[PDB]
Amino acid sequence: YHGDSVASLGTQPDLGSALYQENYKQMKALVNQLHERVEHIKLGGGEKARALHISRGKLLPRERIDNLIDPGSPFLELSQFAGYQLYDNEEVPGGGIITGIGRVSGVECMIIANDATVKGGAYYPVTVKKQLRAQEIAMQNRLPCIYLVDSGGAYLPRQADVFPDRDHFGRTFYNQAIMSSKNIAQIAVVMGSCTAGGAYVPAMADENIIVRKADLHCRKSGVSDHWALDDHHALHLTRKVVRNLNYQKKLDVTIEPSEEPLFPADELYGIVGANLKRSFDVREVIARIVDGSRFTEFKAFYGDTLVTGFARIFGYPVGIVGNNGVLFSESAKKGTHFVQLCCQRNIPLLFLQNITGFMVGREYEAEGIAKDGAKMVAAVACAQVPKITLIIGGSYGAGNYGMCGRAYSPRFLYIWPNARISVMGGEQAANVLATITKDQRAREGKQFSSADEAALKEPIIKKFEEEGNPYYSSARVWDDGIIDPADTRLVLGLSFSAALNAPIEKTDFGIFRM
Amino acid sequence: YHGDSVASLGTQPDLGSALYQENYKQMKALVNQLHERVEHIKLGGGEKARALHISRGKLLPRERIDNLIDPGSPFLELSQFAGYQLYDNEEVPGGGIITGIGRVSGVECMIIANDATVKGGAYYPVTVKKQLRAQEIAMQNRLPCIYLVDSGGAYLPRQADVFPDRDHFGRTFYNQAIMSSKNIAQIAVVMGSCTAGGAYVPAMADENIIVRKADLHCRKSGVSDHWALDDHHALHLTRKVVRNLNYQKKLDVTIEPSEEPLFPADELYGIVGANLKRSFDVREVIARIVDGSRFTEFKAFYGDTLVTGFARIFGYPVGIVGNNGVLFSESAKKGTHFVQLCCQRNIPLLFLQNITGFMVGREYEAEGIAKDGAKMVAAVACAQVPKITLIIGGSYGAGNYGMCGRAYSPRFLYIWPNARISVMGGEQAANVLATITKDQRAREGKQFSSADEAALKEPIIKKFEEEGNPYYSSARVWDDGIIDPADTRLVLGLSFSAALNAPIEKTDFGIFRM
Amino acid sequence: YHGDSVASLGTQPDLGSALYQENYKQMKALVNQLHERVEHIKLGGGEKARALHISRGKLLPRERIDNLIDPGSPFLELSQFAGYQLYDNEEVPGGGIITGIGRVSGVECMIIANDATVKGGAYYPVTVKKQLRAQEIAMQNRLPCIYLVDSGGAYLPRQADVFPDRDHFGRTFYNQAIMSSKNIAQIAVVMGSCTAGGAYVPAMADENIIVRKADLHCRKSGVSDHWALDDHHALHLTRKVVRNLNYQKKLDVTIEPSEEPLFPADELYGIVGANLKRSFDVREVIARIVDGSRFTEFKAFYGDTLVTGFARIFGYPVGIVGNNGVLFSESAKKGTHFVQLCCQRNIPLLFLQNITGFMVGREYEAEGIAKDGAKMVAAVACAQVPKITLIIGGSYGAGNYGMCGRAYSPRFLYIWPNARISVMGGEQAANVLATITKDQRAREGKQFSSADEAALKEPIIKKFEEEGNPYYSSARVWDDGIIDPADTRLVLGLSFSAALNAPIEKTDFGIFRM
Amino acid sequence: KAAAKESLCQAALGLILKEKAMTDTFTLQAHDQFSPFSSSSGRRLNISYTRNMTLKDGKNNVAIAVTYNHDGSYSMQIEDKTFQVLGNLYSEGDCTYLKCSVNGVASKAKLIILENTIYLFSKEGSIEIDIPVPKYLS
Ligand SMILES: CC(C)=CC(=O)SCCNC(=O)CCNC(=O)[C@H](O)C(C)(C)COP(=O)(O)OP(=O)(O)OC[C@@H]1O[C@H](n2cnc3c(N)ncnc32)[C@@H](O)[C@@H]1OP(=O)(O)O
Ligand SMILES: CC(C)=CC(=O)SCCNC(=O)CCNC(=O)[C@H](O)C(C)(C)COP(=O)(O)OP(=O)(O)OC[C@@H]1O[C@H](n2cnc3c(N)ncnc32)[C@@H](O)[C@@H]1OP(=O)(O)O
Ligand SMILES: CC(C)=CC(=O)SCCNC(=O)CCNC(=O)[C@H](O)C(C)(C)COP(=O)(O)OP(=O)(O)OC[C@@H]1O[C@H](n2cnc3c(N)ncnc32)[C@@H](O)[C@@H]1OP(=O)(O)O
Repeated sequence: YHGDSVASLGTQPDLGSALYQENYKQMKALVNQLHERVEHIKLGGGEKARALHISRGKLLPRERIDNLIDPGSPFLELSQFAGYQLYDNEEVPGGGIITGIGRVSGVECMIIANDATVKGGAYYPVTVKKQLRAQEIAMQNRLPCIYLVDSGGAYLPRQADVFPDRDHFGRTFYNQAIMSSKNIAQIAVVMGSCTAGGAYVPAMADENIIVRKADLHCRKSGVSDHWALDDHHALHLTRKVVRNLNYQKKLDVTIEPSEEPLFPADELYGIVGANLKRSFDVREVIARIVDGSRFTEFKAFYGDTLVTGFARIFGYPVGIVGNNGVLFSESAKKGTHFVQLCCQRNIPLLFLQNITGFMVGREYEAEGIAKDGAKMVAAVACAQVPKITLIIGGSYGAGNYGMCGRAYSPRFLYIWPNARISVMGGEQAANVLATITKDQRAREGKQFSSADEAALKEPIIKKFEEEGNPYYSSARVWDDGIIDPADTRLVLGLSFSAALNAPIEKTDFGIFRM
Repeated sequence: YHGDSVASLGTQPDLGSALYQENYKQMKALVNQLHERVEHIKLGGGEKARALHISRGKLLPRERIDNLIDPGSPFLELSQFAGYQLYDNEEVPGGGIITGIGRVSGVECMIIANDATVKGGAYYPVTVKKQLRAQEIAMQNRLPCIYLVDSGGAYLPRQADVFPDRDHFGRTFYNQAIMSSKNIAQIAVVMGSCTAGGAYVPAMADENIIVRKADLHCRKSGVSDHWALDDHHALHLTRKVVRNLNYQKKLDVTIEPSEEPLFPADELYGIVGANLKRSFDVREVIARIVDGSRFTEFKAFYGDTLVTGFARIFGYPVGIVGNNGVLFSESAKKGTHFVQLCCQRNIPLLFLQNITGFMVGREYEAEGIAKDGAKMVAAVACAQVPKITLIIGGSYGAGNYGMCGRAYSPRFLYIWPNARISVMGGEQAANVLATITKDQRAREGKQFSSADEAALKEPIIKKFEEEGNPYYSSARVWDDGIIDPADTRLVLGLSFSAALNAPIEKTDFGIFRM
Repeated sequence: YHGDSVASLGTQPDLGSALYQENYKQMKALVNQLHERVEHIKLGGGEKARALHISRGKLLPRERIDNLIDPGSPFLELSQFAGYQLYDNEEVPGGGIITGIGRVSGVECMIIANDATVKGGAYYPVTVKKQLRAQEIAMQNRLPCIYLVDSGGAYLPRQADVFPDRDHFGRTFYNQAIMSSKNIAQIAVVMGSCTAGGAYVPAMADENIIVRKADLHCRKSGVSDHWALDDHHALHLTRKVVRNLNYQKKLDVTIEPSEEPLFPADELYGIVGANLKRSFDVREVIARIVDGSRFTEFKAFYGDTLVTGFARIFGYPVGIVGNNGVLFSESAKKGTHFVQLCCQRNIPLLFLQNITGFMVGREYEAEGIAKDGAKMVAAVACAQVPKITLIIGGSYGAGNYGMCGRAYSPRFLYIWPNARISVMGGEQAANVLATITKDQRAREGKQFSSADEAALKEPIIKKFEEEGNPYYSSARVWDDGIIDPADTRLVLGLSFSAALNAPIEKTDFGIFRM
Repeated sequence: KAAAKESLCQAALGLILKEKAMTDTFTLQAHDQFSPFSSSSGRRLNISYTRNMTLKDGKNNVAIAVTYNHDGSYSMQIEDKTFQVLGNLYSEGDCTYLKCSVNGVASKAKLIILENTIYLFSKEGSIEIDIPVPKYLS
């Protein structure tokens, strides 16, 4: 029986409120800026290289993606902002590579396409990082990989950062071999010149498609498994190969009919705004994203600063954990309990981080908070269910670790355009450094002047402010993308769908330090 | 029956030869320089901080290691050169942390000790990398971890490189939790101040030892499992805890009595020298290191450029693969065959890299060499037996990948003081860039002057020369240490011994592209 | 998405061509002869024994099969030609036993029925071989076995070939026991006299049905589990028992709607003909049999002599491997690659053999061809996916091994009425023997005359010609039947359907000698 | 007479809707009935997705740029003109009928696609638009 009613979250916000108006203005401005920057990145390497690429008869990489995926299928691009102002004078749109998840012949696949326009498709260090992240995603979620190889090899002026180390270029080939061993299909499509150091990708792959115009490779080397007249033919052949994969999706979770949330998503703009100093109820966000705005809270009156519960997204079950204030002992214990419960029942986990800075409270007895957050950290680390993190606000200190940051391998991690990430708030770091130097130079009997205090403080403030920018964090691959809040639900759906390809296996826990 | 005789490798070198004299002089100079630099690093943070540390009553970290390990046991330190001239003006001896493998209570354990003298034990990015490498080694080889925590938290002026990303600070805790889940003992000894962000390490650990002089932690928090009067008492308690671990070493390989090599190891100095342009027979090295100088070559007359065979080191079986010239198709096929054979019989693998540069030969038809080296790369990547790499000469290009570089996760990787590592030789890269620019500006009709040719070439030459230095590569953690050749055998023994702690499991291979 | 179009094989043959007319005439004559011989075998032991059998009130074995299987279900009979002119003066139609696969109560089952008319149902050696082959098929494909026991025991005048050895009579009981242990149902129906040495079959079976008219067996011995009034009642009881088996078919491969081939099958008669000297494109056959004539070739321009690709038969996926000329190194490597690929994706394999004799080329450097065909042989042997072989032309030498001959345990093996199988061509063997004797008697100084050359040559030619006949090979159980080409598709469908009953398990490969 | 721009827009919409229908069938077979990937939305992150389609009218080739709006309507630009089209395909009797509004003008037709040709049957008449063969499928 599934007929009894359930209470729904969410309340209608006050559209007339001045606070709502101001928050809406600020967040809409941020989203417009994000959209403009994304368009500029989408334009690619430049009109020069684009005209040259077209004159050679080859398709532009975005056109390749469009023709490859199923007609009208949504495409989930990752890390559109890699390399954004990362290098001092060189502009590297999209990191020189395009990675995403899309449905080909009814199968979710991870597509990795080199962009020939950007520096002839050379490999900047950020490009290697992006590709490794994509391969890691595909390995974890058991997704076939399709490479659209139009490469130029390592960027020589930066070889020291691309070639030698463990997470450097060679790891790419390593991943390929491993994913072939675990029976995850590898398809390579040599749509560009087969330059030095590039033939390794087709040779490692399970199956190859090579566009006609090395010649020795198809006729004598035999590296070629298929031989295509041009780009369109190659993409069609790729679709045929994917069909011939003999794969069927196995899902192991209960499914229910999906239902839209009761409240419009754009209202989030008013609720969240751009000021981190003001706070908001995470329950509003949860009401905006989950199915039917139906939510079953767990331990509501204990550890109120954390909001844990169960819901459904597009019919899949999810356990939601979010911050609603300063984390405490009770909140940590509640989180550990909830994580154990979700792991036992094999339910995917969704974290929402809105870590609150310690500027409000001087001490907060970091020892006890640490003693309890350690338990939550261990529980999150040992979990095996799919985990997806979303940073809707500040993310500072060990709380970031506790709420499944990058170090804890969430299947995906996205940030809203108003997030901030750093070890601490800038002013707190300034005070810490000032106190350290003051105490030390007092210990040696040296005098500490207030001018020196300002001299230490100001650079730290500016540096922390600059490094906390979402664009700074997404230029490096610290997140899989910056998403417009109004689309959040949709993205999560796609992500969770992909995460369901892999089977869910049992969770083993370490010693629970009681 | 084990009585029939076996032929032994190695020949007596010509001590009177001028070439031998010169090579000996150069290599001995390199080793002396290495020893001097190691002594200076061993001195630690400085006399100032050392006196301050002693005045507080605490032991110096090296003394801690000496008292912790079994009396007279050899200690295998890793990455003594991390941070060597890595940061512009800050001197960070040993990376601010000391990691090694040593025998405690008859059990091989991985010991990680913070150095309080260096910047109060703060965590530079290189320190995080070193610690993560140590934890990875312990996880792979199934070794108990002992932490001697005297920490100061992240180095704030560099927070952007320490806190946020996947391989940044949080991964430490992640590793701890995981290694606790797989039943690998975690012991933490809080020998310093329990500052903010430090209590997480004791809280994550399985067992704790805390030196008396937080107080709340032992009496009320209950984080303390043991409570020690001072450093000596804490180390004794640690030995007792390790004994109480209830662990017994399980070995799954045949063992034979060990026998010393027939030739003195110091002769290597004469054989190898410091000039990479000259070449030498790897069989000399193999004769110098393996037991009794007994070696059973495999496919000796096919692919002569690669030397593959079987031997014993301290009684353990090893399969040895080394370069003796430019790698070719036949060499790659021989290597793939040998790797498959060793994986089938569960024998550890030892690689010796002496990759030869392509300055000698203009083309070397990179397509066929690539088509075959891809097979060797796949075979090496998919292997599951313990793999140890040693770089005795040049290491360039995809050959580095083929001979199990860092990207392919060897259990250990060491380099001799005369190695060079880079994507290509400097002059080759200069020629490549010059040709690219010349061809392009010819395409646009622009004129290319010889002055511009020199202007491009010289910086590239100097940069590649600088980046290839062993000290440059070991400052970053690209290798687990620079070893005196005269000690090589010994080191390998210890390493292989440690690698035998983990059980050897079956190897799964991808599609062998025939 | 499954909407994009695929190119189809096959071309309309030239019906007006004289070559087509002649080939059609010859092949139609062969098929008519085959049909006539099959009818004569179907007539059974003879009118004498048939009248005697009817007078006893028992049904004829073919009537038993007709009533047993589901109404209108197709029945796949195996080895209709066993014993055809095998013994000098004794005519043994069908080997004295009838084995086939048919659907009973919606379950594929292997039916084995003794023919009482032929020598009172005695067991000739060929009968034992046929029964063992049927039991092997059922074991491999996990099919319930139904025995219709009307036996007479071993044929005493030939006891030395029936009783003692491993593949002699006792192995029957062995198989029964084993197939009972692995939970494969054994049903025995004693429709004839329970003579000496026959009661073992009911006693070994899981369930029994005994026709009333030993009496002691049902009332006191208790061997009887069911007791039937006559043959019709016994068959009905058998259907009820099969229903009570509690079995459900588990399929683990993707299924698509089936579609008929685009070209008529009878055209094969014109394409293939009866002359092995002329050649034809195997792609014509593939177009005639696969679904929709859709085929996705793999490595089309490399090793053109072998044709490998993917297709669907009645909606199931199949990998097709066929000969189109003399096998070479590249062909062998392509075959090994394709076999690995199909094993990885768990796809059934279908081999078509048209091995070409070496009369065209004197040497063909057998050493290299052997060195490469060894790889293909190993790959085929180690494979675990269902394998079905079809011999559409010549089959000679090690090529037969390479294309999955009987020694390599294909689930089924059929031959067309125009095949030839032998170690070599007759003339080649004659030349080899002549050269051996000539060289030897030259070595001893004896003279070799041309009359002696003819004397050696002619008997060998005649003997090889006689032994290569399809009827000769099918008289012994070297194949599971001779099939009219026009029906080939249908047969394959049924066969593959049966092969899907067993689960497909992973393939383990030996050392790939690179 | 040469077919107008509007008929080409209607034909393009019909072909897209057919692709959506095949996607629906494949979704019906699969386990993951409610996966967002099965939608024919063409949604991209922070970008609007545009198809360059080629349709063959008479002896002249015409290129249509179809932008997938978030609302589900399609913005098709042929040459200079841009057209806003919203439509759906529904079965009248035994027959597929396309109802489509182009620039706010609603039209009803019978849509039959066999091989390359697309047949719009309406009161005004019948319009045949040919999908060019990839010419690698011969
Ligand atoms: C695996 C292992 C173990 C090792 C290796 O792989 S070692 C690989 C060595 N690489 C090559 O051997 C390829 C050398 N390229 C070429 O042969 C071509 O260039 C192509 C093939 C790239 C096509 O490119 P193209 O010829 O069609 O156009 P182009 O404009 O010339 O393309 C942009 C121009 O590339 C210049 N450029 C600068 N740095 C690099 C770089 N590292 N790689 C490529 N190009 C680079 C850029 O500065 C200029 O543009 P810019 O900056 O002047 O605007
Ligand atoms: C986990 C998460 C999620 C988050 C975190 O963990 S956020 C952690 C914040 N850290 C602290 O809150 C510890 C603040 N230290 C102190 O409270 C003390 O200092 C001790 C405890 C370190 C003992 O040291 P001590 O007091 O015995 O000696 P001191 O000489 O003072 O030691 C050297 C001096 O440390 C200065 N120094 C510069 N940068 C740092 C730094 N990042 N950390 C520590 N010290 C630093 C150095 O510049 C000077 O020496 P120098 O450069 O002048 O020669
Ligand atoms: C497992 C182990 C470890 C050991 C054993 O199993 S040791 C088994 C010993 N066998 C018996 O103990 C059965 C003895 N048969 C009989 O008791 C019956 O015969 C029946 C039961 C067969 C029914 O047959 P039936 O009685 O209805 O008709 P019949 O014409 O008589 O049938 C044909 C006639 O059988 C003659 N014939 C010749 N050789 C044999 C033979 N080897 N077995 C049977 N019959 C044979 C044939 O020559 C003549 O015909 P032909 O050649 O004259 O035309």
